[PDB]
Amino acid sequence: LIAVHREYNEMQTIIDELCSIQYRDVLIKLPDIVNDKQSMYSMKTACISLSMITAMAPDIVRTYIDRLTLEDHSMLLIKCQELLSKRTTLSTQRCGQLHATDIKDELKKIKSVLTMIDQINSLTNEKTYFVVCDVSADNRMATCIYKN
Amino acid sequence: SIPFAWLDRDKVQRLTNFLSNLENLENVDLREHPYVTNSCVVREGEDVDELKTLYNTFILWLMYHYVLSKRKPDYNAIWQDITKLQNVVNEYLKSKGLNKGNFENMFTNKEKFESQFSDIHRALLRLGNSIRWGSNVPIDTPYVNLTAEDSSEIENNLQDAEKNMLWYTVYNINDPWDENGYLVTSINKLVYLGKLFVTLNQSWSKLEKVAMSQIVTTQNHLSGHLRKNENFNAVYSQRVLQTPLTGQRVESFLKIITSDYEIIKSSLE
Amino acid sequence: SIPFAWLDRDKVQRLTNFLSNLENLENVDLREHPYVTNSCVVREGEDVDELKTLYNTFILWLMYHYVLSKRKPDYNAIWQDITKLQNVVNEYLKSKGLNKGNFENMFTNKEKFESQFSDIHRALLRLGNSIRWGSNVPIDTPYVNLTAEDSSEIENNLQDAEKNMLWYTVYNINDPWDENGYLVTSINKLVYLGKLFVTLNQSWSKLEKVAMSQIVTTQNHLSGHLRKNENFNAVYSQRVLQTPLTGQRVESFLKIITSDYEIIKSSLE
Amino acid sequence: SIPFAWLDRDKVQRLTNFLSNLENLENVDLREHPYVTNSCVVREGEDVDELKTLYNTFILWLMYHYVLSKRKPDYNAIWQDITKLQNVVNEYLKSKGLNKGNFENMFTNKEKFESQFSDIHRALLRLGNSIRWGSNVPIDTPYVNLTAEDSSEIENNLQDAEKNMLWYTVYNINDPWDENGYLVTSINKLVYLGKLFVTLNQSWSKLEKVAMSQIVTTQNHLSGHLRKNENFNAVYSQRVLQTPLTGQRVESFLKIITSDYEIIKSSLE
Amino acid sequence: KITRENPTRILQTLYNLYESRQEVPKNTNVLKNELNVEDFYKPDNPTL
Amino acid sequence: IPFHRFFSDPGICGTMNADIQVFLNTFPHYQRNDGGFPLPPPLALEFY
Repeated sequence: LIAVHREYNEMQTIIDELCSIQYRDVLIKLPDIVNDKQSMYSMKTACISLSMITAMAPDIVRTYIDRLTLEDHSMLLIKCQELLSKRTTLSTQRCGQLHATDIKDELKKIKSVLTMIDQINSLTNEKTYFVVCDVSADNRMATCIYKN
Repeated sequence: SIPFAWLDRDKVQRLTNFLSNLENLENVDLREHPYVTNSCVVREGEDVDELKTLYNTFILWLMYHYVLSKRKPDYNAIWQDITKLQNVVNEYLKSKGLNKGNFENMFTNKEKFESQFSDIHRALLRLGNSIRWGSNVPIDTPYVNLTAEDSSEIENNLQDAEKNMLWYTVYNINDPWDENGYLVTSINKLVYLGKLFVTLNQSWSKLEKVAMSQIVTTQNHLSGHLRKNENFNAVYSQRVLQTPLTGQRVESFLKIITSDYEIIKSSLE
Repeated sequence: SIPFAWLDRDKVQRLTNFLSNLENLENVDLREHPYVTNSCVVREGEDVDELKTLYNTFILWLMYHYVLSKRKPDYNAIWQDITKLQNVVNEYLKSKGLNKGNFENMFTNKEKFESQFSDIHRALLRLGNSIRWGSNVPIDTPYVNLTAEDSSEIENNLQDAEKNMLWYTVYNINDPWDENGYLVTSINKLVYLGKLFVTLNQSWSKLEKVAMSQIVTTQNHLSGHLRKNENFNAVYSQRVLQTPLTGQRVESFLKIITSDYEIIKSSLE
Repeated sequence: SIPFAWLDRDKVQRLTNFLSNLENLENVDLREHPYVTNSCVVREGEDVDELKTLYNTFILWLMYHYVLSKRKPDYNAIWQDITKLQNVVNEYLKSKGLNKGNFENMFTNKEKFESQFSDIHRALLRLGNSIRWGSNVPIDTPYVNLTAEDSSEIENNLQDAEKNMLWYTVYNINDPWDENGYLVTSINKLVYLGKLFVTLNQSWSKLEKVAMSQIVTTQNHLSGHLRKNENFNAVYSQRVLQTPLTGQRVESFLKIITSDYEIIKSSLE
Repeated sequence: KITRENPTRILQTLYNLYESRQEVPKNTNVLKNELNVEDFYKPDNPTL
Repeated sequence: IPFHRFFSDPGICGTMNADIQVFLNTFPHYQRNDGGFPLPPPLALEFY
């Protein structure tokens, strides 16, 4: 995400603080430094997909919640108002198009925003391939059991 | 227009300016401004005050109730925000969590019902939960909210509204610096708006009742003084100024009493 | 500063008082005050009328268009209240409860951009909704929102605003007793404010079109009457007073003719 | 009541005017402007002039020092903001902020010399930190780093503080634009406030040392000229005017020299 | 809820709860006597 | 003065006084003669 931004004058130290991780006293530097392009892996659909989600979310939940409040849901309507107007406190001033939407447009918005999720299904979960039961001395190898 | 009586053009211009800038000046009460009444009193003493000031103060109270009824703002705009806050925050918090105060949610549903006086009764008891969430291990605190200068300025604003119902200003207590939580600031909003709404309606009904009681009293005294004469103009003035007056009636009656001022200036001796 | 020293100073004072109290007297139109045009008339009979009346009425209509463009009030203050009522009351009407008029809210915004015939259609489609809410079953009746006495008064107020768009009054529709609800009174407010806004704008465009038509007519007659002479003063007066005008060039043209007033009053034969 | 020697009412009014409005003018150095001593000299050459105006300058410098020590504003109010910046931001950057910042070195550079610190090396180290957070490597700008749109104005503010340390204003950090955020604006505020604190204290100590040096200088020239005569009023004036003074003892001595101006006006030769 | 005052104050403060729109809840005994001689023993009785 | 269990006719009280009359026009079911439509809360002490 932050490799695409320019004009941060702390960009080198902030990439360095991202690349240095530590876990049980073994450091490693994540080799995706300044975009050397050796194998950056470039992850461009992954960041694009995340930001499509975080941009198409508020207006989709807005167009759903602005409808059928007469029924006693009683929890969802209150929660969305709170969650939306805390972060996006000044909600929809200029409005872009001033509430001229198509039902087909809303259809395409929800269909797209749900395609993005089930296609970022890969970075969604991480399965446990092995559950290690014991580890040999000096941490050379370990006997595990196999799952998934 | 602007019929009043045998008063001077100076006094008619004074009453014009007063009933125009009624919404402008503060402490709107005809008892609190006695200069209107001694502008209303008639030149050359009580020999012509003894009937004409009865008629003229009758005209003052009629047009005062008229300009109140014509210039009341609509406080349902602030009760709409009361319904939004009381609905969205209170019921839904006590349903979403802490499912013991549903008896108090039935109480706040009856508070949503238009029983404001009994509703604002036990605003202490529905403030105690806001005290519990603003400060841990719940104590009793003063009834107005957490910030001290905002607490004093709320009371200053409520006294301003109680003096002048016609011109009122909301306080809009919300803050971006929030040591106090969001939901309990919404509770603070609800308490302030509920007090503002009930204060405006109490003071409005108070001055309306006072004006109508003064109108009925001046009718009784003025009919008692007009009783003795049996000329046709005098008994027609009796039958006009004897007609019953309610608040929905007073505006049509002011039109009637203009078209009868055309006679009852000359009908009075 | 202030031409026509050669008229009577009484008549110059008449024109000064007219242009100073144009925003105060009613029926703001130069056509409706023919004693202004009859006080414009030039001495020594028709022989001097035949030239100087065209220049005199020319500067009259130029000053009239100038004081209109200088003294036009702002209408975005009342359109602010229209936008506020349309946004708040309609969204809390529909999205908060019983959402049926999604397409009608689409309509209200798409028409609020720049359409007036559609504002008449919205007046229809909101009178329908007000008759739904005020008496709770749908039926149609034409042009009546509520309150026959205020309905008689609103026509008086709209005639006042149409005659004097410079000096207009907002009526404050609302009722102190609650025989019809807050939302019905808000629809009453929105219908009255929309009719008021389109009345002010169309009366303004009417006056501006009349003023420009009079100025172009006086240009044609004045150039056709000054066509005869071949003096240098005459042809310089032609080349000054022959130039075309817009609504935003009239101020510079008034400044230029004020600066060269001496050579054209010498050019008058 | 305002004790001074044989002067004119205009000179007494002008001295009282200056010592009253000592706060509002710039450049409070009584040495630097010479306009006062020409009022403090009485008249008539040197003959009736040395011994009277020496006492007069004694009273002038003494009451100048009095009104300084009475109208000094507190700088501990800005040192409280220095501790608010120093404690809450920077230590939390190095402890609760993570990533280097040796606790011992940085915390002791903060914590040592709580009172009477005039260290520029601490500011240089914090400039090295803030400049590493910023864009460019050298230390050309000791305050705002990365911009100079306010640098000449903060120079002007520190010079105006040097001129009138009795009346000082803290400038401000422009909130919408900043290169880094809360951190670099806190560091720039800490540098500017530490410089303002040490500048105002050094200017105050400079002026107080000046006033005490001038008073101790004039006591000797007063005493050597009063030493010769042997009258009792003379030797009592010698003892009163040879009482030793400190800047913390000067206020009671001003009261004493009023109550003895009752006598020592006549004691002079 | 019960409330007691002195008869001096109640004769001058009598009409307050009629000017206000407060509605007094049902007492237990008036809730009880509206039921019938057989409906009383049924568990729908809120006063068994 | 409606004070007792008996002697408390709403049809009499709301026809002397207007404040009971608007109290009964908003809550018509306290116009009943049968039970206790509410006395002033200092007077309506039913168990006592």
